[PDB]
Amino acid sequence: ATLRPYLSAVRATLQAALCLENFSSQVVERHNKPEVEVRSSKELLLQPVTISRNEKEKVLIEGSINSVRVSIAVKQADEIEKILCHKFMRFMMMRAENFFILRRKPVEGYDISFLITNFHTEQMYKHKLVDFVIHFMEEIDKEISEMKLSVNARARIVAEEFLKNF
Amino acid sequence: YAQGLLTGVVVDSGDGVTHICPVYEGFSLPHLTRRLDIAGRDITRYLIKLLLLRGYAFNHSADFETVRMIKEKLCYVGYNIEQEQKLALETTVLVESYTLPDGRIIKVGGERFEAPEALFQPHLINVEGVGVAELLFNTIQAADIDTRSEFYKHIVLSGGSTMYPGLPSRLERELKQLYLERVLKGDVEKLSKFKIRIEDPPRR
Amino acid sequence: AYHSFLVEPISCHAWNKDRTQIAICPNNHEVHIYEKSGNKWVQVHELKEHNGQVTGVDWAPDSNRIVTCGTDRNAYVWTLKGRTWKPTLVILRINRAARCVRWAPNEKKFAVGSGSRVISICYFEQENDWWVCKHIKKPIRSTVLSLDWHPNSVLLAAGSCDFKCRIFSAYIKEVEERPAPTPWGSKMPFGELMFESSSSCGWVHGVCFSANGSRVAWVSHDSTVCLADADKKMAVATLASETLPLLAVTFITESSLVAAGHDCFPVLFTYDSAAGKLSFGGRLDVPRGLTARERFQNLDKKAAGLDSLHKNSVSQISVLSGGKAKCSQFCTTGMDGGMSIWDVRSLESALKDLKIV
Amino acid sequence: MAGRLPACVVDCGTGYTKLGYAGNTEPQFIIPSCIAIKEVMKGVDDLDFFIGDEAIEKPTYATKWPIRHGIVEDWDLMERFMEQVIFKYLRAEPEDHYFLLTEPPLNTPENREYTAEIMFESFNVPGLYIAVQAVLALAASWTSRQVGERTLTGTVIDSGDGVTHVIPVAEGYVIGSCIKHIPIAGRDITYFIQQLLRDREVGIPPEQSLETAKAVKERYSYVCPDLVKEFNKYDTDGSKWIKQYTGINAISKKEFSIDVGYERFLGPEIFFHPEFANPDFTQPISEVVDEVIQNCPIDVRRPLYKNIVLSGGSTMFRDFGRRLQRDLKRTVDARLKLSEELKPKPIDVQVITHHMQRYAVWFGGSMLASTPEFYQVCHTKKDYEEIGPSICRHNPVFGVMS
Amino acid sequence: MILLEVNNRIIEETLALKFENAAAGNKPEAVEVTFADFDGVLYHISNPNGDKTKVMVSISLKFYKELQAHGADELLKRVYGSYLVNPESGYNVSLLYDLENLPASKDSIVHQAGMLKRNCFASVFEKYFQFQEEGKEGENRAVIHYRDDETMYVESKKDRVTVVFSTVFKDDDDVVIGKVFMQEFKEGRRASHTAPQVLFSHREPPLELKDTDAAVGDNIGYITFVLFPRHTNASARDNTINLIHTFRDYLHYHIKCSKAYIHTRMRAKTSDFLKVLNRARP
Amino acid sequence: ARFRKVDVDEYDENKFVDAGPDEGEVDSCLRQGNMTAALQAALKNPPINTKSQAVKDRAGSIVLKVLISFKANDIEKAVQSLDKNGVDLLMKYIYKGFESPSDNSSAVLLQWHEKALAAGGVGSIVRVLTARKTV
Amino acid sequence: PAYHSSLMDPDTKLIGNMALLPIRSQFKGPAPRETKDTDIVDEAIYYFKANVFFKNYEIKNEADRTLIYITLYISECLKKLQKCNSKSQGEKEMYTLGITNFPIPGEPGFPLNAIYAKPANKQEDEVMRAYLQQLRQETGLRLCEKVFDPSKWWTCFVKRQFMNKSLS
Ligand SMILES: Nc1ncnc2c1ncn2[C@@H]1O[C@H](COP(=O)(O)OP(=O)(O)O)[C@@H](O)[C@H]1O
Ligand SMILES: Nc1ncnc2c1ncn2[C@@H]1O[C@H](COP(=O)(O)OP(=O)(O)O)[C@@H](O)[C@H]1O
Ligand SMILES: [Ca+2]
Repeated sequence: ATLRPYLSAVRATLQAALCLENFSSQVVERHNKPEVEVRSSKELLLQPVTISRNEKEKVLIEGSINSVRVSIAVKQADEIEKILCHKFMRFMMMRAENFFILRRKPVEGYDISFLITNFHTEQMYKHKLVDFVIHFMEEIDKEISEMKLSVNARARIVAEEFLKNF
Repeated sequence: YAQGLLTGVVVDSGDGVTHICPVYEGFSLPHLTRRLDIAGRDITRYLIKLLLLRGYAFNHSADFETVRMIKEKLCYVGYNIEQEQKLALETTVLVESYTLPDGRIIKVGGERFEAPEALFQPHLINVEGVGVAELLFNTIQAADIDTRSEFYKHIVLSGGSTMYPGLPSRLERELKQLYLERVLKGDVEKLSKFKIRIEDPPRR
Repeated sequence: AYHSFLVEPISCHAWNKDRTQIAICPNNHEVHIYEKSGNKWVQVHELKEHNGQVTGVDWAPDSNRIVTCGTDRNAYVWTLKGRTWKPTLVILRINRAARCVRWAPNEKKFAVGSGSRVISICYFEQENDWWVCKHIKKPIRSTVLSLDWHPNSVLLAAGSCDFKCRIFSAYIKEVEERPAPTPWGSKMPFGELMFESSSSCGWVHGVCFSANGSRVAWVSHDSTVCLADADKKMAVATLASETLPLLAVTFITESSLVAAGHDCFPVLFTYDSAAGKLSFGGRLDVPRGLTARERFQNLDKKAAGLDSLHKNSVSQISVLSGGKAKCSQFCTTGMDGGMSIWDVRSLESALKDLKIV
Repeated sequence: MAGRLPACVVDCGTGYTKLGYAGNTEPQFIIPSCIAIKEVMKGVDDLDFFIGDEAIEKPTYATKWPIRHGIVEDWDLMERFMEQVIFKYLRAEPEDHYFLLTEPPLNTPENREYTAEIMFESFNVPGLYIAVQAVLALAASWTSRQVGERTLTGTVIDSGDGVTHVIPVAEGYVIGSCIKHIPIAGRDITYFIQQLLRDREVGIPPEQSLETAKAVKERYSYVCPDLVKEFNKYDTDGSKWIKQYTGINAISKKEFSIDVGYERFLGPEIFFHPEFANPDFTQPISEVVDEVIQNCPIDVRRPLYKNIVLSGGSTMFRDFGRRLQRDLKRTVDARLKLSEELKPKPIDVQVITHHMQRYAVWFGGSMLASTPEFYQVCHTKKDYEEIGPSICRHNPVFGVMS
Repeated sequence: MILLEVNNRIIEETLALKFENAAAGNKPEAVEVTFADFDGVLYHISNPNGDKTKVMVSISLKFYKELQAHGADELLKRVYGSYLVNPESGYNVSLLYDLENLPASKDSIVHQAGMLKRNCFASVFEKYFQFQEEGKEGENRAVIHYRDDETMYVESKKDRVTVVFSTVFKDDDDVVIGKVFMQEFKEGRRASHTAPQVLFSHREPPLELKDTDAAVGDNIGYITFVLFPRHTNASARDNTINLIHTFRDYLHYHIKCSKAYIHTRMRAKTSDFLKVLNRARP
Repeated sequence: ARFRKVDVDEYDENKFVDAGPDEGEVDSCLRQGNMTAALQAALKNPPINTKSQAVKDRAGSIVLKVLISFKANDIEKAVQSLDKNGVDLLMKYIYKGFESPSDNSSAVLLQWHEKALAAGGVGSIVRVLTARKTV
Repeated sequence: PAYHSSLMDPDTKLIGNMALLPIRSQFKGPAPRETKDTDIVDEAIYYFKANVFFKNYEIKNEADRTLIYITLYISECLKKLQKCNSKSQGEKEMYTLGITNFPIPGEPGFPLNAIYAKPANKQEDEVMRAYLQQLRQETGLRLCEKVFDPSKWWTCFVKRQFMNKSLS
């Protein structure tokens, strides 16, 4: 009941933030850096905003003239979900070079972070990135649940196989 | 001469050596002139070691040229190393693809700014002494306390190893730092009056 | 009428006097010149000199000279010698990337906005035989994103990342005559700040001077379009949009502006001089015709999900004919690599509700 | 940790996987690098699989080969494969044993991370080292009586079943930009012997033509010095050169007998005369090696000629090395002839052969993993956890200097 | 493979090859092999005094003395008889096969040799099963340190025999996965009402051991198996032992294969995500 | 190396450099049950200029108090009774609210976002990100 | 590499660019008289089993062309000599197939026309046609006192074509 309203607020905020352009560095001769990362020019940074579904689930969106950082607090109901989520996010971050919009590490306080730059919005349809982020949030919850059901299902079969042989 | 200069300091770095040649309204000053045993070949050599710790083992003789070409195309000077490291460890924006001669493609990231840092931190490649900036600084401070300001606002880069994007900016920041600590003893108050414009000619 | 020159961005463009050739930068260190042959486009020139991305291109109509600036800190003036364009280096004396460049109406000088938080006004000297420049510095605090000359070739508008739209005098008494008074002011010595917007919001992506120069318009990242009226004591009309930030704007009459941006489509704005109010005139790119051929083609068939011509942000707009007093056709180029030609009368026909001026 | 338990050594090749514990001279298991599965997994379907021989003929399972050209192509399958390598065959508690795995030169750095992700995060091993096959083959030649000084600078001639590689190595590090592959190897020698048998012998069940070929090859083949003189031997005294090969027909379960002759030396000959079997390749292996060594740095193209090493089943052929050394020396000498004519010091060409060649890579690995040095260069669970899988991108070479 | 195998393949295959060659009449090849098994077990197969006609198989367990105090020596002797000789220095039990004097059916000995480890563990269980079957209560429990930091406690009561395992989860997250498996063992009677009862205690040991120097901590877990006469009698004894002595390793093995399964899920999902991303390109 | 520790950029001479609603007036409206009224009052004289975070967190709470006190089905009408500047300020407050999730306050705040978005468009959100002086 | 002939001499005569090599024969033909114990026909037979596998053959002497022809012919004889049930029968096949007129340099059907110079006039055409015939005779006559056992080790090559060329 609170899912759709949450994702809708996040999607709209992402459209507002993903309005980037190429920006040569102002501080370093012939450099080109994601301003939201280096933050060496305050006027190039936008106001950080947060969209929260509850005390646990939320999304932090940090914009700047040429890049946006997106951090997500994934839902983790119990311990098995917590460790599965951590292993899954770690798994994807290790492959960040292939998943080119992912940060190698989340922003402190979040489980996974994206760094979308102007080069990305230049090479991909920005409305499709927004779609991807929303799609991502929904799909990780689903995968985590399936993983949870799997570990439980295999555990039952493993306990029986051993017990039934005595 | 080109810039219409008679007096200033030329920082020159080529494939074999780095010299800091001060010049006053006419000719050089062999007494102030200094040398840095770190240049083009050295950076290229260091890149080779860095790429090795990355899983790409290039032979020092067989591939020297290839790694040199990678250096010229992807390497640059870091302005704030602490900030560059964070970009390398936390993101992938620094990663660029580079096709080797045999067709294989490799990925180069943090090493892009790490190899040239040798110019500012010789120890990185087991060389003694201070870095190019600190050396430049000392050379100027060890000169006529009347012609100093003239020098500072007239530093000119020359040579292939001085084309690294960000170099001019790094020098300036480093000098400003050296001044704030060794000439103003922490007096940030009067740093704003310090003039340093390192000329970066479009014909280096 | 849309045409795709490539799939990556068209960083910036410029058309010649006849609108017979368009110069574009394909997210490159180069500038490609396209000429139309019949109904097709053909690349005729390839200007390669810049060592970084090209961020601005302007074409001086009568002298036929193209000027370019790029992230490599350089600027080049190109002259057509027979069949090839030859570049001449212009030392801008900046230490950061150039961002925009515009020739003055009198083609005697061009301005470059850069990341050095300054504007370089360049002119040529027939004594030392090369280009020089003076810097307009104060009170610019950040990167200069856009420029537009006043019709007198002296007053100059600038939009910066310090959220301000400004008008300066770029008077160079070595190539032009003392300028005539204007409602913007009587004193126009070099570098004089004539007007400065009041606000600490949004980078000013684009600025445009009306045909007679008594009005200046600019679009900011906070999704607002503004217009300063020199005839009304420089009063400023402001209009906050319900959509994404505009990146380019231009007058199509003394009271009408057309803008485009991150929404990916041109929109119309009108100014009520008596009320001093800006109003949203509507979308101009809307997805059965008046002619036989049209009715045929426009008929639907059986059977990037965007309902706009451009598939990504429109970053530049220019008047193709009719000038800024009564524009009849205008051009848009954007991050999608497309270039669109819009006809003002057609838009008026297909949009009975449209009300210009 | 260098303790009471020896490290595990796993060498995963394209056809066979050699596994066992460090210190032993032969692998404890030599099994086909294949895994047989059933074909949305739920419960424990992921565990219903077999590997090696148990996986080749399984009636209700599909046989997969996770490795192509020496590189892992299906990580899900490789990971499961390892589960049995550890818990079924080696019977090693993975948390108590350091592991040494192998990789072909050219294997990507990413692949090393993927390998480490598996060993540290699935099996929680305390230490991991990924050695490149060629280097281990060099280390393996240290067993030969021909060498008196340990060195990791040499030319490795690796020939398995697919392609033969000429790998130049300098101080423990393969000179990747100078590797050369040869379109001739095990499968090319088998297919050839197949034809030779067809054009002469009768009785071989057409369904077991390849089997018979591969069999005769590794049971009777070898390299001769001169083809005519050889053909002159089999003809003048054919009673002391022609061998017999009896085999079992599949359907009839009957032993058929054919003659083995000219193919014995003609098979291996294609290495030196590729044109015999490949319409597109005609460079004698002796020429390719010479070419490769000539492309390498001048200062190393002599230590290379002096330390040519062999690895792989296709080098088992009696006199393979002797013939290789002879030919290569005739080439290198012929060249230095035109220089004196058109006085460079003679070039010492040496090809090393030893008893541990079939499993040279695993052998070298086993010998190196049973030394204190190995424990120093291995990356620990702790380093993996504090620095990340990127530390496994580089594996310091060791075993020479000291 | 769900259940872990009980026998050691390296032993069986090594002896088989040697027996096959000794029967064929070939000159004996020298044999020298060092290998391991779960729980710190080290083996050695070799030619004592270089005599290739003799093949010795030796096992080393750091905790052998503890098993010895519970009938290990006597049991090994009943099973191996004259194949059991003085233990090779560095090992606790040695089997000696004379390639010149082999039995007609070399099958049962190859099989029994393969179970050297299992037979070393056998007595401690048999001893306590017997106690239960003779109503001998009050007997001090057996304490077997089968790993440097793990312990197994065996105890006989009036109607049941309990086996307790104090295991360690080096991987912090492996505790969470382990609990999921333990929960299923705990409710196991719901699928086999006759099967052993299984309890599990996270950081603390069962209360009966709270007064001993038993281990306590976040990565420690205690598992208790309650075996009944139907599992400890003379008819089920062997099967029950083959199962119970593998449990500890069975738990950890499945925890790891479970993590491998999740990896395949992560590859498929990460793979799908990359397609969508790439699909956003013009 | 000690000389590189200081951020000289902090003193560069080219670096850029940029009282609340009536608590009672709002409570008065809330207590009387005049929601829309409470909102319009709460969206008055925002602490856009004070540099104090305490004063700002105050105006934020008064606003949040009103939004939370609303009935889901009455949010639309209220939002529609505001002018454009109002909706922008509202949006800025809805976002401020997301930073303090409490007893399901975010469930309703998402309802406010939904309606605020429908009135001011994505343009209103852009102005939350663009604000240099904000609530 | 392949096996070449060593019979080339400063005085050896040529017919086209083929070496008019001496052959210890009785059959009629322009072949010189050989006094030694071995001639080009011997070499061809000796090196056949080896040479037949090569696909590339460098031509070093006009003698090699002569060696190449005999080599290509030996294969031909094997075609016939295969389906024969008596040495004497084959002796007649070598005679019959020896007289048969195979193509020669310059004509279509003769492989390697880019290597072998064709007869410059009518005399050479007749002399070359004769030298070739004489070679096909002696060669086929020596190939029988070999292939037969008082042999599949000669029949196996029947499917192999030297340089992937054929006289047929
Ligand atoms: N774009 C570049 N960035 C960094 N280094 C470069 C670049 N281009 C060339 N170099 C390096 O500069 C050196 C050559 O400069 P040069 O002044 O010609 O050397 P030298 O003065 O000793 O003859 C070489 O090390 C070359 O790799
Ligand atoms: N003794 C031998 N002599 C010649 N070839 C052999 C011999 N033993 C094995 N071979 C060949 O070596 C090749 C091994 O190929 P492959 O299956 O890839 O083994 P691996 O993966 O261990 O390298 C095959 O062509 C096999 O027939
Ligand atoms: Ca191998």
